[PDB]
Amino acid sequence: AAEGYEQIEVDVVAVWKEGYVYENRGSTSVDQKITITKGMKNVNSETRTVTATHSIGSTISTGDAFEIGSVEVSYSHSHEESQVSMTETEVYESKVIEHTITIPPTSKFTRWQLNADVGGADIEYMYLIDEVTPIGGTQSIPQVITSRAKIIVGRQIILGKTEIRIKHAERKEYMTVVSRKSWPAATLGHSKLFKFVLYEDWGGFRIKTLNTMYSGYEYAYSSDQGGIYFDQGTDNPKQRWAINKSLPLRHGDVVTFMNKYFTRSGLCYDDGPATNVYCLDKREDKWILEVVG
Ligand SMILES: CCCCCCCCCCCCCCCCCC(=O)N[C@@H](COP(=O)(O)OCC[N+](C)(C)C)[C@H](C)O
Repeated sequence: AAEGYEQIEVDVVAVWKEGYVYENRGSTSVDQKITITKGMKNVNSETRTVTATHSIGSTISTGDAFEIGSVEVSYSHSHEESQVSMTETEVYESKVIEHTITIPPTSKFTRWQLNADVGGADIEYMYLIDEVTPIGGTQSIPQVITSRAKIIVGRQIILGKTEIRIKHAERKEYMTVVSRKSWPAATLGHSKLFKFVLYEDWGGFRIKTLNTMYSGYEYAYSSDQGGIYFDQGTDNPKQRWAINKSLPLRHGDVVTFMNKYFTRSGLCYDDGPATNVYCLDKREDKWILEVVG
């Protein structure tokens, strides 16, 4: 939808449910109260980005960040095929609806409830249909023909090609390359000139800097003392990292880089003497990946 994002339509799991049913076996109308809440359960409000609980085809894997642009369902009721679309402002809103009803004599009122599981997100009462039929008379069961959703996610980071920036989530600072002990060393900064390229091989992920002052020494790695420097490409697991998120990596992803040799140590911030980007034991700081325009 926005600069650096892509909208993808995808098939979603939608289901009807008898939301409310009142069987008026007696003569004259009887009144009861009923209230519903149309919208997504446990909406963050501070953000519309939803992390996945379960998959959505091949596009969305678990733990992936997406945004629901819309949800579209096609339903067949009483031999009458129609369809309803739910805009983005409707899914992330908690719309509360309340009202009493007077059911006709010797009749069964039915309010069918439609819900959606768009990658974990439980959109309750997407739609409803108030069907009323006499007691005994076979009512129509609404079926789902095609349930789909339009989701926004972030441009795909093509490994070994797309140039990105690796920002600290908490400090909102970019990871830069400075000199430390005559070697390229990682440290936080505000400069948006420090770009990187992510690779992946048998040994894990690699972080190739494009801004090394010592040419050739360009792959981020953890030393034995814990600090982060850049070295020439080798099969050394100290320059290999493990990302918590599943592939593919997209723009705006929030990830944690865990070293492959120092399996319990992860890429983090630590007020050091010369630099502040380290790879320390029992530490798993979050970093934001973002594509350059
Ligand atoms: C003239 C003489 C008159 C006397 C003659 C005798 C006739 C009497 C018989 C009348 C009985 C009618 C049947 C009773 C109505 C049942 C109501 C019902 O089934 N519906 C439920 C539907 O669940 P929810 O809407 O809560 O979904 C909640 C969904 N969540 C998971 C999001 C929370 C609700 C609670 O109400």
